[PDB]
Amino acid sequence: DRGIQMLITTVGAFAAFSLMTIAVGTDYWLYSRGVCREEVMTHSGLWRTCCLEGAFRGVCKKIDHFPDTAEYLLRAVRASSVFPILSVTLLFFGGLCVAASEFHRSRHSVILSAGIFFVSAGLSNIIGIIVYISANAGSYSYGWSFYFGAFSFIIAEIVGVVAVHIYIEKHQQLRA
Amino acid sequence: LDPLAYEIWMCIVFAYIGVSVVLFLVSRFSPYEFGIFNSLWFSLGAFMQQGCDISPRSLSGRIVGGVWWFFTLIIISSYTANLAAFLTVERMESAEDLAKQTEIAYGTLEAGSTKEFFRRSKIAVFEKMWTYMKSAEPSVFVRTTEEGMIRVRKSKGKYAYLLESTMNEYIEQRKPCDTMKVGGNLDSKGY
Amino acid sequence: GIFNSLWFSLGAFMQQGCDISPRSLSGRIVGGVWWFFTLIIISSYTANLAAFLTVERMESAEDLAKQTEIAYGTLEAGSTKEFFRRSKIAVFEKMWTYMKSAE
Amino acid sequence: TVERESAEDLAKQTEIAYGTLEAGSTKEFFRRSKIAVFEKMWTYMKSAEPSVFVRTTEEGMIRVRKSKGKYAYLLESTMNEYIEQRKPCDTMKVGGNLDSKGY
Amino acid sequence: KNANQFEGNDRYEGYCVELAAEIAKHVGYSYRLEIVSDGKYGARDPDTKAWNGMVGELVYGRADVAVAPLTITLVREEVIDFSKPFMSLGISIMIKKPGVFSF
Amino acid sequence: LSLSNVAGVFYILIGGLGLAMLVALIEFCYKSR
Repeated sequence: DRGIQMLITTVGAFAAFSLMTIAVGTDYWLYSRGVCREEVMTHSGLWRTCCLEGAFRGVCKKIDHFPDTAEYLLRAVRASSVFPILSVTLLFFGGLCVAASEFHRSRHSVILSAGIFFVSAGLSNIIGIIVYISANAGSYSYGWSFYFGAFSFIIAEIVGVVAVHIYIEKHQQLRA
Repeated sequence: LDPLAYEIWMCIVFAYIGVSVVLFLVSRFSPYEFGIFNSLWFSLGAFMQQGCDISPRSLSGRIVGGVWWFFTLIIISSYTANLAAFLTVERMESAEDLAKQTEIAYGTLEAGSTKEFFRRSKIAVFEKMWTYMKSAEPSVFVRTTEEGMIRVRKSKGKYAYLLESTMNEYIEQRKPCDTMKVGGNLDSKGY
Repeated sequence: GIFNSLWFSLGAFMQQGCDISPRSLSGRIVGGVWWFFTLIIISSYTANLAAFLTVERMESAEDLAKQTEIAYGTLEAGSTKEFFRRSKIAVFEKMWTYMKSAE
Repeated sequence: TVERESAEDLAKQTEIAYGTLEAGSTKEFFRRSKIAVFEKMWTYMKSAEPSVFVRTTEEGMIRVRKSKGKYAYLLESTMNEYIEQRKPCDTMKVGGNLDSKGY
Repeated sequence: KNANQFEGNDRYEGYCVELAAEIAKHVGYSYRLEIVSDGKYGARDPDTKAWNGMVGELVYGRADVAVAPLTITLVREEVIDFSKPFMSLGISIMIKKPGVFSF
Repeated sequence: LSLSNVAGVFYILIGGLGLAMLVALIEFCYKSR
């Protein structure tokens, strides 16, 4: 099933990169009771918050992250969203390693790096989730963008597991 | 599930998947059977503190098991501690009680002897009650006793109606008798 | 077998470990939910006992006075009733206002 | 669980310092009081260090706002209500009124 | 706000400003709003027996009326005259209404 | 209990997973030479 195993990896690699990169770009992470400029239902993403109903519907503003090292470092990380963006770059490199694996069969270690890239990408996304939730607290519900990011974590880990499985199968048949 | 917030439960599953994959990854391409399926079983057993038939043997594998054990120990103790706090606070009233709090709104009948009693009162508790009642919005007052009875019944225990003891006793006996007179009488008078 | 399944399940509920563990996907699902059932029930047993043993460990009822269903009365037409009626002390005035109106 | 209203709450604790305005009716009310709670409060306020008293209502308002909830200001209900309404309105009136009077 | 643009008795605003205007209209008199110099409401130092603030200004003759939030007190009623209260109030308490690794 | 209360134990767990992955790469290169 080597053909379908690589097909699962390349399809999953694109979906993991696609699902997470939409979460960063869109502005529907949290549905909170906020204000855009009176208080109005608003939908806030990682960078901009916009009203959901009323006269000022569609008027978005940049999220102001800043209003003592313990809490300064927490909001500094959340301000630039280092972890959610970092996992996007790791997912991007992992996809390149998977695609380049088929374009160069000389070294089998390239697909191993794709598994490590995707496994590391998932870990960076959990930190982005924990940092975002923790900084948000300092009535609400999470929108599709937040669930888009969480679904990108499951896909990235499963592709990472399968990518290592291909490398293990490739090396085991050579040695045995 | 209340002892832990819904976000904590989501991240526990996310951490569970991450630990299982990382333990499987560092156990396979290492010198010296932790497959993907076996890693999920061992990680599940560690979180429930039930133990398994295998333990990691490499230093890289043992670090993953070591931290995952620490995460499990803090979380399980947090669930037991918060549940105990949640149960013990639940285990742990009258006019003054009604005046001190603000979660329950209390009103009277409009153009009635009770409203006049509260308006012209000089007792600290009743003066405080009147100062609250005059400003309350929406109006805590009603146009009829039936209106006050329906308001207490449909406010789901968020509305306390101040009425005469005779009507109160009569109502508390009427079906569905989902109302209750609380405390004594604020004063004494007659028709 | 049937006997080892009873021994494994009892061990899992007592959090005392086991000599063997399931190796199939079907067996591990049964072990998984039974493990989760054990964790919630025992945590519930420990958390509720605490409360009982806490809520309990935790002129008083005559400080504010009774404060509580601990209704307190006097003899009718006695010096004590008259003492409470004509009192001007905060506690005693509170007690009298309660005693005269209580039914 | 220990991490789960009245005049006594202030008199009874000593972690929060509570003061009044200097040369004001409130200070004079507390000085010449004969009520047990108010006499206890006055004895504490007269011998408190640093001086709990303030020179102006604005001074007490900023003291409560910049004492991070370690200062309880005793002032007239009208000023208290007005302050609790105006922004940043991070102050709140607690309990009822200690007495009744007028301007 | 921006009082420099305004001059004379109309330099100020506030409840007691309009109340002084309405009282002046009803009584039929002209008046100059002088702020008390001490910045104190009023009290007599028990040692010197001297009244300071608005009550001192009224007793010594330097002022003819006080339209400030001046509380009606027994000690002041013995040295100055008060009208019926124009506002009710009481002494009140105000209050100035989880780190990482905390486990 | 909110996530802000036990956010610290999550950082240590992710930090440990990152360190464990780094150790394996160190061990792999040492054992592959």
